[PDB]
Amino acid sequence: FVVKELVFLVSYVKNNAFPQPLSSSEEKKYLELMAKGDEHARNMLIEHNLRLVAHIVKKFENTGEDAEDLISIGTIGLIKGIESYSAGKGTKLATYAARCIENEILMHLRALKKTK
Amino acid sequence: FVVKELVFLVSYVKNNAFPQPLSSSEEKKYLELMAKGDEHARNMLIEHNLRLVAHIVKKFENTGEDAEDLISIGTIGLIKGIESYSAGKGTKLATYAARCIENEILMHLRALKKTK
Amino acid sequence: FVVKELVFLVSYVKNNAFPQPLSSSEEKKYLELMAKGDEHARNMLIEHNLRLVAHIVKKFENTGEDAEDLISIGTIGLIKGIESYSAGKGTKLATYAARCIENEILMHLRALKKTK
Amino acid sequence: FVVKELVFLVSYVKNNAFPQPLSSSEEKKYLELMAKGDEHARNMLIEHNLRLVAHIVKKFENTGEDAEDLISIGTIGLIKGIESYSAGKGTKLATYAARCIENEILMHLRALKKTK
Amino acid sequence: MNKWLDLILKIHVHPFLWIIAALGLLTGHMKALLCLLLIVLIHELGHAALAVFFSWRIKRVFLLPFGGTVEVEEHGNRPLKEEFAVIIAGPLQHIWLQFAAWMLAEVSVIHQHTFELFTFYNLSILFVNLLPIWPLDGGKLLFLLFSKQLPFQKAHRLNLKTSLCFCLLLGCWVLFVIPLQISAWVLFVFLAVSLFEEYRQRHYIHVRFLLERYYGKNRELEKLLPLTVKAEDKVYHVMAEFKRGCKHPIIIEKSGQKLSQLDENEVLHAYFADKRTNSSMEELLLPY
Amino acid sequence: MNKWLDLILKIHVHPFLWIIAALGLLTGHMKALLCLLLIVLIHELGHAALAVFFSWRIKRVFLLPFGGTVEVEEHGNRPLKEEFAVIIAGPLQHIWLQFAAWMLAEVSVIHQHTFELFTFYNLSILFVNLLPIWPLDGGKLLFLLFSKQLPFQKAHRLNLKTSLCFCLLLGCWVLFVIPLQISAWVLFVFLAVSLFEEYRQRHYIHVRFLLERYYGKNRELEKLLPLTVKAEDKVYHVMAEFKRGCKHPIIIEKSGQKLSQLDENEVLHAYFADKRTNSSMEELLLPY
Amino acid sequence: MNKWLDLILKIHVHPFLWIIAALGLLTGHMKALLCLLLIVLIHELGHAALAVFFSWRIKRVFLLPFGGTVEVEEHGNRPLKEEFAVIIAGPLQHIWLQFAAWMLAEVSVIHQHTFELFTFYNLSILFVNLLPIWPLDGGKLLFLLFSKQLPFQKAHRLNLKTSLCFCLLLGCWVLFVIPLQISAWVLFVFLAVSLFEEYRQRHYIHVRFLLERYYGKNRELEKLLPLTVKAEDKVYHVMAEFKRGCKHPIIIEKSGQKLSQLDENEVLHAYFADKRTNSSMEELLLPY
Amino acid sequence: MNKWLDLILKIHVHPFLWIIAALGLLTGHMKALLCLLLIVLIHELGHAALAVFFSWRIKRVFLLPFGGTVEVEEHGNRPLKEEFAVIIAGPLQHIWLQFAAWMLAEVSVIHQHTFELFTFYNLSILFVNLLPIWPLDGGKLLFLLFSKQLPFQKAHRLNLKTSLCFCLLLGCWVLFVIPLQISAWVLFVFLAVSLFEEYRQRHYIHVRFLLERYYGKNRELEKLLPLTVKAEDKVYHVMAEFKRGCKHPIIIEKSGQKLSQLDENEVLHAYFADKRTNSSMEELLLPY
Ligand SMILES: CCCCCCCCCCC(CCCCCCCCCC)(CO[C@H]1O[C@@H](CO)[C@H](O[C@@H]2O[C@@H](CO)[C@H](O)[C@@H](O)[C@@H]2O)[C@@H](O)[C@@H]1O)CO[C@H]1O[C@@H](CO)[C@H](O[C@@H]2O[C@@H](CO)[C@H](O)[C@@H](O)[C@@H]2O)[C@@H](O)[C@H]1O
Ligand SMILES: CCCCCCCCCCC(CCCCCCCCCC)(CO[C@H]1O[C@@H](CO)[C@H](O[C@@H]2O[C@@H](CO)[C@H](O)[C@@H](O)[C@@H]2O)[C@@H](O)[C@@H]1O)CO[C@H]1O[C@@H](CO)[C@H](O[C@@H]2O[C@@H](CO)[C@H](O)[C@@H](O)[C@@H]2O)[C@@H](O)[C@H]1O
Ligand SMILES: CCCCCCCCCCC(CCCCCCCCCC)(CO[C@H]1O[C@@H](CO)[C@H](O[C@@H]2O[C@@H](CO)[C@H](O)[C@@H](O)[C@@H]2O)[C@@H](O)[C@@H]1O)CO[C@H]1O[C@@H](CO)[C@H](O[C@@H]2O[C@@H](CO)[C@H](O)[C@@H](O)[C@@H]2O)[C@@H](O)[C@H]1O
Ligand SMILES: CCCCCCCCCCC(CCCCCCCCCC)(CO[C@H]1O[C@@H](CO)[C@H](O[C@@H]2O[C@@H](CO)[C@H](O)[C@@H](O)[C@@H]2O)[C@@H](O)[C@@H]1O)CO[C@H]1O[C@@H](CO)[C@H](O[C@@H]2O[C@@H](CO)[C@H](O)[C@@H](O)[C@@H]2O)[C@@H](O)[C@H]1O
Ligand SMILES: CCCCCCCCCCCCCCCC(=O)OC[C@H](COP(=O)(O)OCCN)OC(=O)CCCCCCCCCCCCCCC
Ligand SMILES: CCCCCCCCCCCCCCCC(=O)OC[C@H](COP(=O)(O)OCCN)OC(=O)CCCCCCCCCCCCCCC
Repeated sequence: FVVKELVFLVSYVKNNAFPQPLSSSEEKKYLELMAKGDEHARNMLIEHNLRLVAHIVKKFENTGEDAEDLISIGTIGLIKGIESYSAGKGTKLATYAARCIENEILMHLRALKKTK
Repeated sequence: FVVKELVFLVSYVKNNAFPQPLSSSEEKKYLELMAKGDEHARNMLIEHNLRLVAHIVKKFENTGEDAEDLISIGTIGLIKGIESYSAGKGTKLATYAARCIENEILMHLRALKKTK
Repeated sequence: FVVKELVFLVSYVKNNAFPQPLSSSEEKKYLELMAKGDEHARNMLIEHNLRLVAHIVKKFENTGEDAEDLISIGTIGLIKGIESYSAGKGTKLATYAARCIENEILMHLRALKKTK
Repeated sequence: FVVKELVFLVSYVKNNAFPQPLSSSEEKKYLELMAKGDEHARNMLIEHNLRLVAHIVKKFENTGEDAEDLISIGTIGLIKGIESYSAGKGTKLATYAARCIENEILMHLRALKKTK
Repeated sequence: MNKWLDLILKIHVHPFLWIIAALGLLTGHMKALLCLLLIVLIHELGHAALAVFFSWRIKRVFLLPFGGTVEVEEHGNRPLKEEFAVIIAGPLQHIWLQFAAWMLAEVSVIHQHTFELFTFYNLSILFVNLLPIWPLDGGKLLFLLFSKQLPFQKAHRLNLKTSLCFCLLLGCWVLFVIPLQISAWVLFVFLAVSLFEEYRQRHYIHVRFLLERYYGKNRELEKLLPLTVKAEDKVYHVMAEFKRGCKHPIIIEKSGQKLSQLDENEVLHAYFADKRTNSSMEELLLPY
Repeated sequence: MNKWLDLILKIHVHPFLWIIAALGLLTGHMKALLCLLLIVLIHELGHAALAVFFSWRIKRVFLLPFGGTVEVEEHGNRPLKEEFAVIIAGPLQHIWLQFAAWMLAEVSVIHQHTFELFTFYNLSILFVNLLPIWPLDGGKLLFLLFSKQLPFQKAHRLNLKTSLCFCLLLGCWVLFVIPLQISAWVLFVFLAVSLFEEYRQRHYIHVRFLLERYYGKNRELEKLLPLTVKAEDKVYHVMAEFKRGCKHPIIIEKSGQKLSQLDENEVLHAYFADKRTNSSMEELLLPY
Repeated sequence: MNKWLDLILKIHVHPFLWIIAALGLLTGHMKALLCLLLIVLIHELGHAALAVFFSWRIKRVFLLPFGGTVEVEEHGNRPLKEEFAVIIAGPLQHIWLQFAAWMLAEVSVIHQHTFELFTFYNLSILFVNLLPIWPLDGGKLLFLLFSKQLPFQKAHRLNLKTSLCFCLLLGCWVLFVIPLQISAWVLFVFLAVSLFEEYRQRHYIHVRFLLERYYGKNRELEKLLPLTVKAEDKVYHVMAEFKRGCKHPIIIEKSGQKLSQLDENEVLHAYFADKRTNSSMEELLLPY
Repeated sequence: MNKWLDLILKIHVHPFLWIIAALGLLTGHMKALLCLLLIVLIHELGHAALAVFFSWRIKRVFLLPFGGTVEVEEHGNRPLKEEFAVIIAGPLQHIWLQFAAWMLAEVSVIHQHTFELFTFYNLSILFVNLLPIWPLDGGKLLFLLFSKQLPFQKAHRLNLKTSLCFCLLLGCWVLFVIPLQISAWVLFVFLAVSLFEEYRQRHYIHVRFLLERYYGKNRELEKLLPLTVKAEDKVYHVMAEFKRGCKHPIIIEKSGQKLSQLDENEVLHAYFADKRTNSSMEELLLPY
C-alpha cells in the first residue's frame, strides 16, 4: 500500500581488515621509535603488512592444508622477519618479510612431511 | 523591485600562495647570479620551491606535532639546501633540496625525542 | 499494426581482419617452437604482423599502382623476414620485419621502374 | 523585412600556399626518380620545402632589407641544396637546406656590405 | 568451462549505456530495459560458449548502446561446419527463454501483462536479427551457402552486392513508412558503416585465406575436384578459383591438348617460396 | 581546530552519482534529491565525528549511488564502548533533523507538502537502517549484544548464520512477492555480496584480535574470570574460548588433578615469542 | 573505384559542431539542421569531386561551425580552365537540389511548410556565396576575369584592393545599420581575417608561380605575345609583366635600337640555374 | 606595453563557457551575453594592465563560467601603495564605459531599450563586486586598512572573521528572500570554498612575508617605531608583532629596567642563520 515509493538507501561503517600500506616516511619513524623502545610501533608494523601473508597463503593453496595453520605460521614468520630487520643492507622490508614467511612455511611443510 | 534579475558575476585578482615551479634556463641563470652574489635571485629561488616544503610537511602528519614549527624547520632546511647546493655532483636541484629538508626534519625530530 | 514500436536491436559476432598485436613471452615461445619446427606457430606469427604490412602499404600510396600486387609483395616480404629472422643481433622483431618490408618493396619497385 | 532569419553560412576552397612536409617514404622515391631522371620530382622537392624559408627570412628581419630579395635568394639557396644533395653522409635534408640558404643570405649580406 | 567463466567475468560496457540506464531509472522504463538486457546478454553468451567450445580466439564481449557483440578473431580460415554451428547457436536459443517465461507465467510468479511484453520483445529481436544483411545473422548464413556453391572471391563479391541492395531497400522502406523511430535510423547507419568497413579489406581477407590454405593441417581431408585451366593465364588469376573445403588438382592445357596434371602443393610452394608472384605458369611444368 | 578540517578533506563522490544528479536536475526531481543527500550526509557525519573523537583511522567518506559509506581500519580492535558509541551515532541525528524541519515549517519557510516528503524519507531511512542484517546498523548492535555473553568465535559464527538467514528471507520476499521495486534488488545484491566477502575472511579477524590482545600494556584491566581446560584439546581450542575485555586464568588439569592456575600472558608469550606452538599444555606445563 | 572512397576517408568535423548539433536536437531545432547540413555537404562535395577528377592534392573536407571548407594545395599553379571548372561546381548543385525537393514535395512526402524553409535556405546560401569578396566564390571568378586580361601581379593587387573595399562597406553596414544579427558578425570577422592573412603572403605566391612557369615541359604551348622592354629597369620588372598561360618573346632595346628577340626559357635559365641574377638585360645580352 | 598584448593574446576559456554560449545562441539571449562578456573582459584587462605596469608576475587571464580572474603570483610581499593601486583600477574604470555608452546612445547608433540594459548590468556588477568579502574587491580594500592599523597576523585573522560573518549573513539573506536564482547560490559556494582555501595556508603566507622582509631591498625607507618587549618571551612570538611598511627597532626589557636596544637585522640573522628557531631571546644580547 505504501510500497513502490520507498527508496531504501543504506549507511554503514565498513570495518576494513587489512590496513593500507605505509608510505615512505612513517616506516623509518616507527623503526626509530622501536629502536629507542616502542611496542606500539611493532604492533603497527606487524598490522600494516597482512596483505603479504594474505597472498602467500593463497599461493600455497591446492596442496591439502587447512587455512588456520597456514595463516598462523605465516604470521609467526612475519614476526620473525619484522623482529630481526637490518635495513642497512639496502633492501625493502616487503621482500625480506616475504622471504622470511615463505621460508618458515617451507620449514613447517618439511617438518610435516618428515613426521608423516 | 528589480531583485528578481541580478546575475551575480564575479571579477577579482587571485593571489597564488605557492608559485608554480620554474624552468631550467633561467634557474641556471639564477644560480649563476647567486654565485656572483645577489639576494633577490636567492629570494626567487627559495620562494619557487615552497611546494616541496608543503608536500614533505603534509606527509609527515600522523604524529601529533603542530604545523608551525614543522613549517619553519622545513623552510630552514630548504634555505640551507639552497645555500649549500653543489652543482658538481650532477644531480637535479629538487632532489637535493628535498633530501636536505628530510634530513633537517629527521634531525630536529631526533633532538625533540631526546629532549622530551 | 504494432510497427510503431519495435526497438531494432542488434546481436552478432564481429570478425576482426587483423588480430591485435601479441605479447612477448608467448611470442618468444612461438619463435622457440618455430626453431624446433612447427607450421602452426609460424602461421600465427605471420598473421599477427599483418598490421605492419597494412601501414607500409597505405603510406606507400600517391603512386598510382594498384593495391593487390603491393599487398602480395608485402606479405612475401613479411614471410621472408619472419623465416630469416635472427635473434642474435639484439633488436625487436617488429623493426626488423618493417625494414624487410621496406627493402622488399624498394627492390620490387626498382625492377618495376626498369621494366616500365 | 526578410532579415533576422537569414543564416549566412559560407563555402570556399582555401588554396593553401605551403604544402605539408613529405613523409618518410616519398622523399626517397622522389630522389631515386630524380637520379634516374625526373624534373617533376625536383619540382615537388623544392615546392614541399618552402616552409623553412618562411621562418628563415623572418629570422633575418629587423635589419633593413625588403623581403622580395630575401625570399628570392632563399628560394635560390633551396635550389642550391636540392640540386647538390648527398644523402649518404647520414643527415636530414632539412638541416642541409637550412644551412645552405642561411649561408647564401650571409653571402648576399657580405656582398652588400662590401659594395656599400 | 573455465574460459567461459573468465569471459563472463570481464564483460565491457560502453559509457553511453550507463547514461541510458540512468535516464530510464528516473523516468520509469526499467522493466523493458531489463528485458532487453537479459535477451541480448543470453543471445551473446550462446555465441561465446559455442566459440569457446571449438577453441577459437575470443577477445572481448561488448555491450553497445544498441545491442551487444562478440569480438572473435577468425575470418575465412575455418571449416564450414564450425562457422555454421557458431552462427546457429544464437537463434536456436530463444526457444528455452520462451519456454521458461511460459512456465513462470503459468506458475503465477509474474503477472499476465508482463509475460506478453517479454514474448513480444523476444520474437521481435529474433525476427529482426534473422534478416539477410551482412553482418547480422542471415547474411553470415547466406554467405556459407554461397561459398559452398561458388569459389571464395566470387561468393564474397556476390554477398556484398546482395547485402548492399537489401540495405538500400530497407532504407527506402524506412524513409517512406516511418521517418521517426530513431532506432531504425541507427540500425541503417550501422549497417552502412559496417558494409563499407568490410568492403575495404577484401584483399587482406583473401590473403589470410590463402596463407591458411598453405599451412594446411589436413583437417578431415575432403574430395578432389580437377580444374581445366590453360597455360596462358597468370598464376594469381588461377589461384582465385579455389573452392572452400575442397581439394583442387590442376590440369594444365597447352594448345588444345593438355600437358600434365599439377597439384596445389607445388604451385603454392612456387608462389610463396620462389618469389615468383605474377610472372607466368608456362614454365611451372619445369621450373628450374 | 584542524582535525575536523582534515576530515572535511576526505569526502569523495562516486562518478555515477554525478550523472544521477545531473539527470535528476533536468527532469524535475529536485525537491527530493536535496532531502536524500542531506539526510545521508548528516547520518554519515555523525559516524565520522564520533570516530574522529575516539582517535580512529578514517580512510574515506565515500558517497555511493545507492547511499553512503565511511571506511575505517579497526576490525575487532577497540573496546566495546568505543564501537557502541560510534555505531549508535547514526540513528540519532534523525531526531534533531525532524525537530529542525518542524521548526522551519512552523514559521512557514517550507510549504506543507514539502514537509510531508522530508519526514517520510527520514522515517523510511531510519527504519530501513535498523534491520538485523550485516553490516547495516541492526546487525552490528546484535553482534555487540552477542559479544558480551559468548566467546568471540561463537559470536562471529552465530551472527554470520543469523544474518544469512535474514538476508535469504528478504531476498525470497523481494523476488517472489513484491512487483519489481528496482530500489530493493540493489539492496539485496549488495547485502549478499558483503556477507560473502565477510564470510571469506573469518581467520584474519581472529588473528588480528589475538595480536591486539597480546599487545595490551595494562590497558585498563577489568573483570577476572578463571577458566578450566582438559588434557585432550591443544592450546588452539583453549584460545578459541576467550571473551572480549576479560582476563582468563587457566587451570591445568592433569587427568583429574589440578596443579595451579596458568597466566594468559605466559601462554601468549609461548605462542608468539617463544615460538612454542603445535603443542598441548602438558608441554607448556614443563617448558625449557 | 578507390579514389572516391579515399576522398570519403578525408571528412573531418569540428568539435564545436558536435555541441551545436547536440544542443539543437534537444531544443527542437531539427527541421532546419538537416537542411543546412545537407546543403553545405553537397555544395562542398561538388568542389571535392571536380577537384579529384583533375588530379589535385586534397587535404581535408573540414566542416566548420559556421559553414564548410575544403583545403587544396594549389595556389597559382594549375591552368585557368581547371580552376574555373573547380570553382563553378559550387553554385550549380542548388539547381538539382531544388528540382529534387520540388519532385519530393509534389508526391507529398514532405509537408508544404517544410518545402518553403528548404527553398528559402537554398536561395539564401546560393546568393550569399556569390558576393565579390575574397575568398568566397564571386571573388575567385573576378580574379579569373582579371587574370585573363591583366598581368598576374596587377591582377593580384587589384583584386585585393577591391575585396578590401567591399568588405569595409559590408562591415560598416552590418555594424552601424542592422540590429545585431550575430550570424553576420562571424562572417565579417572571418572575411577580414582571411583577407589580412592572404595579404601578408603576397610574395610566396609569386615565387611559386615563377617556379611553376619555369618547370613546364611543352605543357600545351599556346598564344604567343611578344613584349618590349627598356634599358632602365632590371630583369625583375620584366618578369612582373607576365600573363597566365602565355609565352612572351622579349625585344632587347639598346637605347632606341632593337637587337633581336629574347627567349623566355633562357631568361629563366639565367635567373635560376645560371645564377645570373641582380643584373640588367645588358649583362644578359653579353653572357659568359 | 608588449607584455599587455602578449597577455591579451593568450586568454584561456573554461570549456563550460562554450556550452553556455551555444545554449544562448539557440535560444536568443545573445545581447545580454555579449554585454556581460564585454564588461567582465574590460574589468579584468584593467587589473592586468595595472599589474603589468608595476612589473608583477602575471600567469594567466581566465574566464570562468561565472566571471573572470587574473592569476597573479604575489601575496603579502609588496608595498601597500602598489597593492592598493592594482585593486582600485577595476571599479575606477566603469566610468568611461558608462560615458561611451551614453555618447553612443545619444548619437543614435544604438536604440533606447539597449542603452538601459547595459547601464543596469554595469552598475549591478560594480555594486556586487564592491561587497566587503574576501576575495572580491571590498575585502582586499578593507584588509589594506587593517594592515595599516594592525600587525600582519592580527589583521589577517580579523579579516577572516569579518569575512566569514558577512558570508553567513549573505547566505541567510539569500535563503530567506530568494531561494531561486542559481547565480546567488553559485556565488555563495564560491565564496565559502575560497575562504576555506585561503584559511588553509596562513602559516605559508606569514613565512613568505617574513622571507621578503629578510632580503629587504630598502624600497623607499620609512619611519621607525620601537617595540617594548621583555626578555622572557619566545623569539617567534615577538616576530609576530611586525607592522607592514614600517621599521621596528626592538627594546629589550629585563626585570622592569630595559637592557639595551636591538634592531631587526641581528635578530633576523640569528633566526635564519644560527639555526636558533624557538629557543629564547635572553642570550640574544650576547649570542656567542
Ligand atoms: C545518495 C543519494 C542518491 C539519490 C538518487 C537520486 C534521487 C532521485 C529520486 C527519484 C525517484 C526514485 C528513484 C530511486 C532510485 C535510487 C536507487 C539507486 C540505484 C542506483 C542504480 C523518487 O521520485 C519521487 O520524487 C518526489 C519529488 O518530486 C515525487 O513524489 C512526491 O510525493 C508527494 C507527497 O507529498 C509530493 O507532495 C510531491 O512533491 C511529489 O509528487 C515523485 O517524483 C516521486 O515520489 C523517482 O521515482 C520514480 O518512481 C517510479 C514508480 O516506481 C515512476 O515510474 C513511472 O511513474 C509514472 C510517471 O511517469 C509512469 O507513468 C509509469 O510508467 C512509471 O511507473 C517514476 O516516474 C519515478 O517517479
Ligand atoms: C542495451 C539495451 C538498450 C536498450 C535501449 C533503451 C530500451 C528502453 C525502451 C524505452 C521505450 C522504447 C523507446 C526506445 C528508443 C531508444 C532506442 C535506443 C537507441 C539508442 C541510440 C519504452 O517502450 C516501451 O516501454 C514499456 C514500459 O512499460 C511500455 O510498454 C507497456 O508495458 C505494459 C504496461 O501495461 C503493456 O503490456 C504494454 O502493452 C505497454 O506497451 C511502453 O513505454 C513501451 O512499450 C521509450 O518509450 C517511448 O514511447 C513513448 C512513451 O511511451 C515516447 O513518446 C513520447 O510521448 C510524448 C509524451 O511525453 C513525448 O513528449 C514525446 O517526446 C514522445 O513522442 C517515446 O519518446 C519513448 O519514451
Ligand atoms: C554547418 C551547419 C551549421 C548549422 C548550425 C545549427 C543550425 C540551427 C539554426 C538555429 C537558428 C539560427 C541560428 C544561426 C547560428 C549559425 C551561426 C554560427 C555561428 C557559430 C558561433 C534557426 O532557427 C530557425 O529554425 C526554423 C525551424 O524550426 C524555425 O523557422 C521556421 O520558419 C517557418 C517558415 O516556414 C517554418 O514553417 C517553421 O517550421 C519554423 O518556424 C525557427 O526555429 C527559426 O526560423 C535559431 O534562430 C534563432 O533566431 C532568433 C531571432 O534572431 C530567436 O531569438 C529569440 O526568438 C524568440 C523566441 O524565443 C525570443 O522570444 C526572443 O527573445 C529572441 O529574439 C531564436 O529563438 C532562434 O529562433
Ligand atoms: C562569462 C559570462 C557569463 C554569462 C552567463 C549567462 C548570461 C546570460 C543571461 C541569460 C538570462 C539571465 C539568467 C542567468 C542565469 C545563469 C547564471 C549563470 C551561472 C552559471 C552557472 C537573460 O536575462 C535577461 O536577458 C535579456 C535578453 O533580452 C532579457 O532582458 C530584456 O531585454 C530588453 C528587451 O526589451 C529589455 O530592455 C529588458 O527590460 C528585458 O528584461 C531578459 O531575458 C533578461 O533581462 C536568462 O533569462 C532568464 O529569465 C527567464 C526568461 O526571460 C527564464 O525563466 C523561465 O521562464 C519559463 C518560461 O520558459 C521557464 O519554463 C522556466 O524554466 C524559467 O522560470 C529563466 O530561466 C532564464 O531564461
Ligand atoms: C537463467 C536466466 C533466467 C532466464 C529466464 C528468467 C526470466 C524469464 C522471463 C521473466 C520476465 C523477465 C524478468 C525481467 C524483469 C521483469 O520483467 O519483471 C520481474 C518479475 C516481476 O514480476 P511482476 O512484476 O510482473 O509480478 C509480480 C508478482 N509477484 O520478477 C521476476 O521475474 C524475477 C525473476 C524470477 C526470479 C527467479 C530468478 C530466475 C530463477 C531461474 C528461472 C527458472 C530457470 C528454469 C526453471 C526450469
Ligand atoms: C573599446 C570597446 C568598446 C567599449 C564601448 C563600446 C560598447 C558600449 C556599449 C554599447 C552596447 C554594448 C554592445 C554589445 C552588443 C549590443 O548590445 O548591441 C550591439 C549594437 C546593436 O545596436 P541596436 O541593436 O540596439 O540598434 C541598432 C540600430 N542601428 O551595436 C553595437 O553597439 C556595435 C558596437 C559599436 C560599433 C563600434 C565598435 C566600437 C567603436 C569604438 C567605440 C567608441 C570608443 C570611444 C569613442 C570616443
